[PDB]
Amino acid sequence: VSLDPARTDRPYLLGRLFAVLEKAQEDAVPGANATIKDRYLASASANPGQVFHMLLKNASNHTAKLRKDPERKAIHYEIMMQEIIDNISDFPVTMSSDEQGLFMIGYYHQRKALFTK
Amino acid sequence: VSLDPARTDRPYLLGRLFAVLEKAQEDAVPGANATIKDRYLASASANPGQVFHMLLKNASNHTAKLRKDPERKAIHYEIMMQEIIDNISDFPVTMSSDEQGLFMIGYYHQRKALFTK
Amino acid sequence: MTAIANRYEFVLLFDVENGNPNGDPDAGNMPRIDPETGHGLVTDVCLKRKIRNHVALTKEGAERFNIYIQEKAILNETHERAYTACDLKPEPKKLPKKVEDAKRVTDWMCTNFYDIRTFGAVMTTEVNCGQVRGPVQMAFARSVEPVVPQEVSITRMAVTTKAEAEDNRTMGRKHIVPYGLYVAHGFISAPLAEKTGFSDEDLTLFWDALVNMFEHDRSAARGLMSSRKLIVFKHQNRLGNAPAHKLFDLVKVSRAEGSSGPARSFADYAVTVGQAPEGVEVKEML
Amino acid sequence: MTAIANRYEFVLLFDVENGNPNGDPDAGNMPRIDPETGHGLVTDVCLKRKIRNHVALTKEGAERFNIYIQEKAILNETHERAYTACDLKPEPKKLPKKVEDAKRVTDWMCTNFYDIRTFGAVMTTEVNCGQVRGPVQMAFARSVEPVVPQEVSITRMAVTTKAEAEDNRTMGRKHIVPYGLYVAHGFISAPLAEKTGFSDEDLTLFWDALVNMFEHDRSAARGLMSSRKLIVFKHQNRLGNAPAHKLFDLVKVSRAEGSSGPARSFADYAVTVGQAPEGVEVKEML
Amino acid sequence: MTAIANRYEFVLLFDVENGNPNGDPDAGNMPRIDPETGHGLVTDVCLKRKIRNHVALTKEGAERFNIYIQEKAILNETHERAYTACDLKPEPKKLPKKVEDAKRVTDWMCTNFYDIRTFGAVMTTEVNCGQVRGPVQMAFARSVEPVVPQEVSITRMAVTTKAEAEDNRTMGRKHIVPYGLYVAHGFISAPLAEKTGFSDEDLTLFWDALVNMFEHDRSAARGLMSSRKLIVFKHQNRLGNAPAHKLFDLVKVSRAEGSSGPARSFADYAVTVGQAPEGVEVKEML
Repeated sequence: VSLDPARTDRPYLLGRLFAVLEKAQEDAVPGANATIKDRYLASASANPGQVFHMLLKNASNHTAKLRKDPERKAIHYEIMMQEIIDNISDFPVTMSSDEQGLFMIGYYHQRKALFTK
Repeated sequence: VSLDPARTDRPYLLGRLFAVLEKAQEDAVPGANATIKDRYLASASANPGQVFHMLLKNASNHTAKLRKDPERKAIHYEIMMQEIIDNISDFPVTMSSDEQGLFMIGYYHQRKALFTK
Repeated sequence: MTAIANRYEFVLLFDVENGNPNGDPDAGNMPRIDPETGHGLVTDVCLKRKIRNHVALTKEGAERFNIYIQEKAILNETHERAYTACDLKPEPKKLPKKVEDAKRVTDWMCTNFYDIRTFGAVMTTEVNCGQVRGPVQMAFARSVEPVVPQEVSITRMAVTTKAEAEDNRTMGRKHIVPYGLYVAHGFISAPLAEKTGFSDEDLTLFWDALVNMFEHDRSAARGLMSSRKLIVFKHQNRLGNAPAHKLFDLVKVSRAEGSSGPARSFADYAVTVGQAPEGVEVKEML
Repeated sequence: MTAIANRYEFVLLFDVENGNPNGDPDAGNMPRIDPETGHGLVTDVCLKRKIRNHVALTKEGAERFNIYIQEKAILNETHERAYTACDLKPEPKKLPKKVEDAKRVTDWMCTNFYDIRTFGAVMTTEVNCGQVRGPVQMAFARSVEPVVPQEVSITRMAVTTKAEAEDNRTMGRKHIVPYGLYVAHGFISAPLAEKTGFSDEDLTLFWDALVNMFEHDRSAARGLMSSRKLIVFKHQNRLGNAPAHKLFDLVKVSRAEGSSGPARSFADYAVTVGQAPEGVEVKEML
Repeated sequence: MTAIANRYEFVLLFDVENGNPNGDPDAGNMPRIDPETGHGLVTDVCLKRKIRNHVALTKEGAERFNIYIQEKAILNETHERAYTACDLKPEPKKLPKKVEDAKRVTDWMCTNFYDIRTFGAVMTTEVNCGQVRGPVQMAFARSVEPVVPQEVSITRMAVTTKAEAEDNRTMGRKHIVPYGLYVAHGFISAPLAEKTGFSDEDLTLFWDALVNMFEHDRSAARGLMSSRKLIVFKHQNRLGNAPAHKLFDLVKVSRAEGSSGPARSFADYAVTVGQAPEGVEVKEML
């Protein structure tokens, strides 16, 4: 059992989206004392609608800067983010605790995948 | 060693996860009047679906605290949690009595492993 | 003794906000939960204690409305009062050998103390007054949905005797249920009311106590608790004409259209009461 | 001193701007939040501490207005003070055997300590002085909308101690709530006031403390905290005329017209107070 | 040290042009912003550092105006100076066993160091000296309307070290706010000044520092940074005659008439100050 790229469960998709956003932020701005995980892991699961808007806004600049320099993963990050957002019908205003556990599972599964290679 | 990292029984893996979170908390806040086991063992086994996400937020905070200084292991615990959750597809809504017994066995097995020199 | 003439069932709905409805003596003080589903539990003794407190507050020890359990009272001393009121000498462990005398002491206990008359009591001790079963019974109150108790760390800026340091100086602890809606079932037995004398004014006072239990229970650890609904089923005859479980099933509690996220107010639930059977009357205006 | 004669319920609205209203000892020092819904929390203990501080600041420790829970105070010393004032001898861990003496010792410190008279206290230490419930109780304050606390990383221009790498930079962190409007509920009971002697003078002082609670606890972490509304419901009866939850529901907080983004000022909300029931009087202290 | 005898509140208006008023350590040294709304932020710590620098520049280490937090300083060695000046022996971790000795140490620290006397300090290190509450407090400065921090890439003509990849005209970057008007709130409490000795000469020096804060802070990272308005509210008595938030609301900032585009100078804003309550005096230092 590992990351399932076809689970299409909204909390799971949101967790994967959070993981990829964290990876993109780490790549774009290294050396941060508090990663976006430390800053918004709780808020993202509790209120996906309010914060994922802000995080996605910022992430556009983050992949933009990576594209500027001559390294490329950030096209992969942009494609992944777009796919997950398409699989998500709409961002919930609030999520129940079990949905948040599923969010955490999805986040960790996506984290494991990006670690490889 | 008696811990079986290749077992992958969901109650066993959840027990291991609980043990590693307890270790992370006790490392981040030495001298705390109560371990996370004392605080959340009842709720964790009674309703795993709705509380493990909270435990994971707390463990993320503890690992972030650990990461700030050379006493940092934080990578070790983060890797353990990412590995264990990799084998979980979903949190149980409830656990049977024998399932909870296996949960306790896994917790105690994992705890001893982290005590090794 | 003009005891009640009808059988009753009732359902009580009450909730808590950021409070501890009932602490667990052997689990620190964590709110009681179902150890396999996470639903909250409140013991019947807790609700009965609140009813006793309400009766004591509202009657102020009037005649025939004393509280037997009271607080730090010695029960054998109260048994001796009954024995002296009947002009009898208590044996070391035994009831009066004459059955009429044995009933006189128990009748005195029932007629003097409201809570004995209502909930019954076990008085078999060194001063034996017999036992009473109690017309009114309540079952454990169970939360509609699982609860997640949270420990809250508290610090105190004062020390008790001499600080170890002489940095922090104290680290307290609070337990709260962020929110929970509890359902309590109860029964009233006319046959037993006839034994104890539980009358209609007692029943009215009991309904009042249920409606106003928590209004005078405020404390630091209680949070905000209140009574929301009180459905009363009044059977048309002494022995009743409908099973209790069938009547309890007429009260449906379900998550409302605001089902998003965890519940945090009574408005997150919808409560509906169905039609009562033929020989049963349902009064819900409480 | 004569106790109050009416039952009170009150609602307090206060907000914080770019500050930590109440730190969490467990979660590092992040402001307390509801882990499931993200709403901010402030323990009743924090607000009671601020009331204690305001009373101490304004009354200057005058007679009958001392604060029992005080910084670096040894509580057993105060218990011994009470015992000596009543000229009893404190048996270790035990109250005086005669109930009159116990009532005297409890009443002494219920009389000359404002916060014991108001919020009660637990004094069953090695020098036992009993316990008090206190007429005034407050529940956890809860933000009306979710709060997204921001961690702020800061640098220090100096090093605490000499070391190989330490004259050198160091890293710190601050936690702030960018903005949050909190609602606090409270109750005052006439019976417990009669038990403790909490009088109308104490009640006016309590209202003053609530209105001016935050004006004197400014610090580098608190940011700007302010009291915005204070609605008090006064019942004509000693025991009340309406449920507490019904009165609290009269105060409604909602986003104003044209407020779209996350709230960042009190102008983003509209607060309206409904019509109180017949036997209840509603006043806006602020 | 005769402390001040009035309560004060002030609002400071300062703006930055093509500069980085305060970099964010976490966000790659970009200017701090409120991520949800885009308004710029400047920590109170930054302004306090600027005031400390101005004090050090103007007084040059006078006997009463030393700065406790300095770039080249070890804080434990400074605490040891306080202990020596009080001929006490610093025990490994705790304050002097006698309260008078601890007060002497803390008073020495407050007396000699201006910044401890003004903003307070946390000196509970290995050489413990206690703590101070900082009679003067400031909140985070927040821009009037959202800022758009730019990133400008720059090239270095030289190469820091010999590299085989050489030519290596390395690419650097600066972060810039095209323009931003910031509003900072602050408080001064007489009760804490009494505990610390913050006097009127200190208050005049503080006003001078606020007025001339940025004139000696020029550097490559920062642009043209200047203070524009300084409104001071003096209360007639030791405590408040009005809430702080009411006074702050008297200062209103809005776009000047006919200014349609994004703000790029202080002329694009209009600042108006209302009439303060009868018990509060308004002074405009700038």
